[PDB]
Amino acid sequence: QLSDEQKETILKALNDAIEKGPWDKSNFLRVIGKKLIAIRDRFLKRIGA
Amino acid sequence: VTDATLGSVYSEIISPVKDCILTVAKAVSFNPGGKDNTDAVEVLTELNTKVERAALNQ
Repeated sequence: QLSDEQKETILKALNDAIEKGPWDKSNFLRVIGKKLIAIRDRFLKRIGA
Repeated sequence: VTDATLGSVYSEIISPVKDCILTVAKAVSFNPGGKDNTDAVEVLTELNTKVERAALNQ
């Protein structure tokens, strides 16, 4: 369904957001950043299958 | 599980990111005039828009 071009563009978007977001600015924001990481990790598991 | 698909992207990325945006927006409505939550809304919005675009192939 997904092409290598799409997988490769969605992964960076996620990593970029995880990297640049204000996820260390507060306890609340850390939880949100963690969810983003779980979303990023969930996606990797799939394209890795 | 299986490889990623459009349905997969929507249900496991786009939809959960939307939940994060709504949660952050809710935080903004409580307190207060902070620059951090605002930035999170922008970053998350850009993320979904980028993924939403990719999922549309263009």
